[PDB]
This record gives sequence, C-alpha cells and structure tokens, in this order.
Amino acid sequence: SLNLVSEQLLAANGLKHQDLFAILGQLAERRLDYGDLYFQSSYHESWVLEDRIIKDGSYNIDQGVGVRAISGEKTGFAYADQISLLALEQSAQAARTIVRDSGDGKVQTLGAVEHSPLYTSVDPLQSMSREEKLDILRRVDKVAREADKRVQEVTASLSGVYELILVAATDGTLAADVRPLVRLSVSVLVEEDGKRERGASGGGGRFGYEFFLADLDGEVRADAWAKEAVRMALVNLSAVAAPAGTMPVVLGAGWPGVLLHEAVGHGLEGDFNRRGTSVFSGQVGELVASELCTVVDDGTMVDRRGSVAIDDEGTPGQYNVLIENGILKGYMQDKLNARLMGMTPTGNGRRESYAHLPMPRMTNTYMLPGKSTPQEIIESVEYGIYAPNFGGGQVDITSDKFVFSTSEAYLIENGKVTKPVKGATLIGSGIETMQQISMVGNDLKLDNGVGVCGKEGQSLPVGVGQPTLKVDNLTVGGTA
Amino acid sequence: VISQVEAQRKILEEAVSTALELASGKSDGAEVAVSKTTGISVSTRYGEVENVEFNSDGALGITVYHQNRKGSASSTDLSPQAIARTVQAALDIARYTSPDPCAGVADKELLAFDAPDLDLFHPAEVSPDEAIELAARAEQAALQADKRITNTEGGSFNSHYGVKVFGNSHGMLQGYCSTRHSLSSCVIAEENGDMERDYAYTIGRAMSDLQTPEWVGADCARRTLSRLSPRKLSTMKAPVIFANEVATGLFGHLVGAIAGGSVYRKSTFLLDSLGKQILPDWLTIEEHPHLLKGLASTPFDSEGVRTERRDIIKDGILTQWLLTSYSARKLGLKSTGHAGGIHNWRIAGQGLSFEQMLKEMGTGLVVTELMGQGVSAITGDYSRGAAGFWVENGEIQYPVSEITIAGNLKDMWRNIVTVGNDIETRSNIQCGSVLLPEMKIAGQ
Ligand SMILES: [Zn+2]
Repeated sequence: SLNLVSEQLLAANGLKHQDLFAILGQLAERRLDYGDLYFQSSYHESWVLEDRIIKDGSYNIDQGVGVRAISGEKTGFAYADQISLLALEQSAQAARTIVRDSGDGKVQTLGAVEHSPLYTSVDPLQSMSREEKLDILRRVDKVAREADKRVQEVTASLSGVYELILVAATDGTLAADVRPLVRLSVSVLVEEDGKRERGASGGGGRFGYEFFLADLDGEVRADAWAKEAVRMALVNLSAVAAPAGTMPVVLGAGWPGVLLHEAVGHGLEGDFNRRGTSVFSGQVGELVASELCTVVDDGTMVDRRGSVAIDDEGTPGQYNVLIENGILKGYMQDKLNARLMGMTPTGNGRRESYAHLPMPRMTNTYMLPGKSTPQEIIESVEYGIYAPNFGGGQVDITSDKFVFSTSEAYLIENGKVTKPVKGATLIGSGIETMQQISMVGNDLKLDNGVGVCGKEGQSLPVGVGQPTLKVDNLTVGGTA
Repeated sequence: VISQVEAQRKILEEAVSTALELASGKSDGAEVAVSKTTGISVSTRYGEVENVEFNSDGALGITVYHQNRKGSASSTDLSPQAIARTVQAALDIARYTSPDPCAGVADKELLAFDAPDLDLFHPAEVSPDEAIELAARAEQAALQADKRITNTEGGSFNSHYGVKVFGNSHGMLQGYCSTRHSLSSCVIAEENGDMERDYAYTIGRAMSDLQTPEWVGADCARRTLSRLSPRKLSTMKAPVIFANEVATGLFGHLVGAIAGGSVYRKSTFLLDSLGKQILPDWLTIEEHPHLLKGLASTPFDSEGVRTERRDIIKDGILTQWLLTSYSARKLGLKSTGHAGGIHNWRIAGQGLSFEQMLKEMGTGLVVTELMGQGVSAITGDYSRGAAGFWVENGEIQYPVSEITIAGNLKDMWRNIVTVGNDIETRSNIQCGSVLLPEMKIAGQ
C-alpha cells in the first residue's frame, strides 16, 4: 500500500526513507512548528467525440515534489516539477527561509499507520482498451441521436486520471494514496423551426470506465445519461421566461446540493473562521439553519469523486457533522488552522497538486434526510419554483451573500409542477436562507460525480448532496 | 535574472526543435509549445510576513497530425527522454482518432515567422524581504484608513517572468519573454452587525508602472467602506449603469458569442448577425494586439498565427468572427489569429464622467460587482447576482446587495445609451461605465 507507492515515487527516483529524514532535518534547522514533503505523479487522458467521429485525444503527465515550512501563521513554500534529491534540497532550503531564527531540530520518528481504502488501486487508464473506451462514446452518440429527431449535434468526452501521492512530515506522518478518477460528459444540441438549445449530462467517480457500461435502474448507464442530455435540451428548448422576485423555491435532490456548498460550505472552512473573516466566525453553538437541517462533510464515501482515503496532509477522511439540527458544531480544518484554533485535523487538508499549498477544503457536502415526501413538499406551494438541476454558484463568505443558477426549473402553481422556465440565478443570504428551510425530504442523493470547486485559484473534485427541500423565501432572477 | 532567462530561452528553443525533429518522420504535421514561468508570490497579515511562495513552472505541449487524425500530449519534464515519450504518446493517440480535414497545422502564409518584439519583458530583482515590505505597506495603508476596518485578508505582492516558444512543421520557431508584477490588499469593515470585504490592486509589466502601495491601501479602504449597510431593493424595472470594471465584462460576453467554435456549431445567439448592427452606431471596439508592453499584447496566437489591428465592431456593426485554424476551415474562411483569445480591446468614452452619467440616469441602479454564471451562450439570456449602489436625484443614496439583474445580451448591447470617459486600464478589454435603459431587478 505505502510500499507500492514508495517504490514508484522514491525508489524509482533514487530516494529512500533516510533521504526523507535528512530533508526534514534541513527544515527543522529553523524554528518551525511543522514541515512536510509531498510527492506526486499523475497521468491524465481525455478523448472527445463530435460530429459522430473521434476528433481528439490527449495524454498528460505530471510529477513533482512540494515542500512546506510552517511557523505559527507563516508558510514558506517551494517545489519542483521533478522528484530528485536535488529538487528536495533546493525546495527545502528555499521554503525554510520563512523564518531566520534557529530551531531545536526536534522531529517525530516517521511512522505509517493503516487507513481504510475508499477506492481501487487499479489503474483505470490501463484496465480497459482504447477501442472499448471509444465505443462508450460511440454508444452515447448513437443513443442521443436515436432519442429524438431534433438532435443535431452531440459532443461526448471521457476523461481519466491515475494519481500517486506520498506525504512525510516533521510530526511523524508518513502516508500514501492511489487515486483513480473518471468522468463521462455529454452535451447535445437540438433544433426545431430554426430555434436551438443545448442540454448536458454525465458523472463518474473513483473507479474504472466499466462503471459507464454497468446497470442504472435497468439500463446501461451511458445510454441513460445520453437520453438525459437530450431530455434537458428539449426542456430548455420549450422554456418560457422565469418570474422575478422573492418566492418559495423547491430544490430537487442531488446536485441542487450546490445550495449547501455555497451557503454554508465555504463559510465553514477553518481558514476563514480562524482569521475571523467568515460570517460563521465565533458562532459555534448558535442556530445557523432551521432545526430540520443536519449538514455534513464526509470524506469516507466509498468510490465517490469527492472522497479522500487520506487528505493531502496524510489525515484519513472523516464524517464531519458541521450543522446538527440547525446548530453549528464546528469547522473543516487542515493541520495549520486546526493548531491555530486549538482544534484537531478533520481530513479536509487538500491541495490541487504538489505545486500548490493545501488549505481547508470540502469533500462530499450534504444534508441528511427528513420526514417529508417530495410530493408533500411540491403540494405545499401555491406559487413558486421547482428546480431539480443547477449549474454552479458563488459565495461571499464575509457578507454572507451567495448565488446558484438553475439548469432545469419549473413553475409550481397550486401545488403542481407546470411550465418549464428559463435559467435563472437565485440569490440570498447563507444563514437566512438556511433558516427558511421549512420541509426536508426523505430522498437523499448525491450528484452523479460532476463537482469542481474553486478556492484561491485551486480546482478540486468535490461532491454535493441533499434530499428534495423547501426554502420558503428566495429571490429568483427572472425577467417576467 | 537576464542570464537566467536567456539560459532558459535556449533550453526551450532546443526542446521545441527536438520535439519537432522526433515527430517529423511519422506525422504530416506537428505543432509544439513550451513555456517556463519563474518568480515569487508573498502575502502579509497585519503587516507581518504570512506566506512566501517560490514559483517555477514549465510545460511542453505537442499536437501531431497524420491522415488528418490528431493526437496531443504534454509533460512538465523537458529532458530529451521525456520529450521523446511525449512525442510517441501523441503519435500513438493519432492512430486511434478519426480523419478530420479541418484539423492541422495553421496555414503557412498566416504564420509569424518573423514575430514582432512587443517589449513585454521588464524584470526586477525583488527579494522576498523587499516583496514583503511592499505587501505590508499596501495592507497597513488600508488598515489605518478608518476605525470601522476591523479585520484583514492581507497584502499580496507577485512578480514573475515567463518564456514562451512555439514551433511547427512549416519551419516556424519563435519565442518571447514577458513579465508581470502586481500588488494588492484586501480588508474587512463592519457597521451595525454587517461585515463587508473588498480589495484594490495595481498591475503592470514593469515595476515602475505600478501605483504606490499607499495608493492601493487607500483605494482598498475606500471601496470596502463604501459597501457598508447595504439595502435589498424591492423587485422593479430600472436603468442600470455597469461601473467600468464590470462593463469590461459586459463586452467580454461578446467573445464567446462571436468565436468561430460557437459559430460553426450554431451555438451562438449572434449566428446570423455578421455584418449587422448589434451595438449603437457610434460604438467601435478596436483590437490592438501589438501595443508595446500591453497586458494582452501578443506577437502571435497559440497556433503561431500573426495578430492584426482590427475593428471587431465598427460603428455598431459586427465586422468579423474570432477565428482559429479549425473554425476558419469549418466556415471556409481564414484564421484571424484568435487561438487563445483576444488581444487588447479599446472602446472610447463619449465624453461624460462617471458623476455626469449618474446625473444623466437620475434614478437607477449602479452595479459594481456581479456574482454567478447565468449567461446563455446560445440564447443570450442573462441573469446574475449583483451588488452596487442605488441612485436617486442623480446622487448615490446607499449601497445595495442580495439582488439580481436580468435581460438578454442582444437587447442590452443594442440599446446602450452611452459609455463613460472613466476608462478601466488594468484589463484586456478597456472601457468606461455603461448606461443601459432598463433591466429587471429581482429583490424583495
Ligand atoms: Zn467551492
């Protein structure tokens, strides 16, 4: 487990365990709380079908080492796009200059401990032939085009990564991970009487491409997703103007969980709260959501896009209850902010690569199910919106304003879903909106494996989830 | 530093030559791009060093073509053996992809074989301690401005230099160097149980083109304090000014709408608008790719194609698409040198200051910040979160937030009333504030 990665990242590059001791020693010459060495190699492929042919394919390789030196609030950081002793020495010697004062040189003995595996170590890039991979795309194109005569264009892509990491630190941490990730994306264009619109579908997770050919509710998953993109395009083609103003909004199960990612998720990342810049700073023990809301960030979920067998600091992923029956319980941490807040690591210390600094980041963020049926929720609204799908969103964690934009939405009139409506951005205040949640469904699901989260220029794979739910008052950015 | 940069330049030039030679026997054509970027990024918290980050990034990308089949590969390792593996990877891929006659190296007659020197390289020997002091000065100037400033997100200073080299199988091999330096601060103010954050910055290719740290701090505080105690508007229709910073982004939506990729796929709401009036008849958008030291100047595009002075919009008329090699071939046209984007847009003001625009509008909304995506490529439908200021009797009354603005870009662009003389000068697209006659504002 550690052995396999250590052979590939250290031994194959002329390094041993004792080299790690020596470089961490170099960091500890200065007065630091902590130092780490982060080793990574990754292999990325993508294939794209458009106009019924395989237009493009790419193979991308990266490898490197990143080295941090930390003293209280302070981080020095340097890295190299190679794994070598010289790269390590150059990086450590630059990073330690964050402080000039000499340290005691005390470091804990390096000691690996077991963690639970959350996803296969089998390389998804090598586990299926190129001909079979491309046949997934060909199948998607054929099903979409057969689904409706108005389908004029289909773009379908397959993307895969295989990633090895090893981290070694001054606090004795020695840990490794082997991280697969695959994604199938489908986009379709429909035309009728000169009017055109588009629709999309897809997903994936931490497993091989075989997942796209397995069963989803009695059909082949890729067929189902091809059909979904066509359905979405046809909904949008018929959509009429959305209404403008404050009204009840019923959010679907799954990816509409973007609500949580924006309204509370980032606001509960420990760096913002340690600095006092988040609206949730100092609010542990307060009512920050309705009493119906329990919100978790969960890095333990087998096979999921957003999961972390270890995070990037070697901390095993955890089930972290952030809000319990409306009450704030705590924050997502990395090692730095945990120490500064007098708290403990939570398994949320994540970095985009060896070339970037880790910080507190989400994994899979969702709301636990309640007692209402989705039908009961819809029937409770005299006039409002039903939004079962979203694109992305955005949040200002200080002023507590957030947005998220619908990708499939409908009017609710007299407790029934009626007319499809055009894409609208919804806006509210995080805490206030969470406090307006009056009904929580019994139908929890997470997204299909599509989440990408940005913070300080760093993109990461995440998950979101929720049941169907009702927000009593939310501002809808329509025109009508 | 210039010895370091010239050494890197020679290494990169050889890496392109090596990749092209390894490809030449087994492909009909090939394109190779390499880059290297080096520098420093520092931050401060309450005027003390927080982060010191030493940056060093390199990359090589190759695309090869055989029987009109394309394959690509990339690596951050530029050793000859890594380059060989990257070349072979791309070749192997092109055995599996389908023949596509619009794919291939850009047309020899459009290539920048002798690329112009646009004077993009103005290096500075800035030590970490010197960088820290600049960041600290900007942050401290912000924090000392007003007692309602109660927290900080820090000062930040960045200074980098870059080397880029491009080559292809038509014989082009050209490279250039560039620099970018920037200084910012971001603070938090409070009033009546409300917290607000904002920032200010300065950016340029030369250190001596930056505003002072003390200017940055003063601008940061001014912006931050102006956000305090916002109101949520009630739902209404009113005129809207896009303040200069967001106005640049309003014109920015045009790029996607006139891109050749969207045009050949029929996925743009401007599909049938070539040669037609889409903007007011006094409005011209000038593109200037060869401005000396320009923030988005480039001597060639990402496919090595020459860049030209063009009036993208002339007297409100859409004069051309933004084409790359592939989309140009799809449409039966020639590349316009837009692979990788646009290259300095300039829109003149029509003579009014910001203050005079407020007087002209009288009553309406000024948007200074937008949130979310909410812009449809195919329909032009527009729905974004907004913050800004409410204006009545020609004067700012209070800040506003937790509202949306919505409309359609086709209508918004056609009916622009005026563009201000208050030009934003730190961006690719540069213009003043823009007055629109009406939008739907959703709120209470
Ligand atoms: Zn995010």
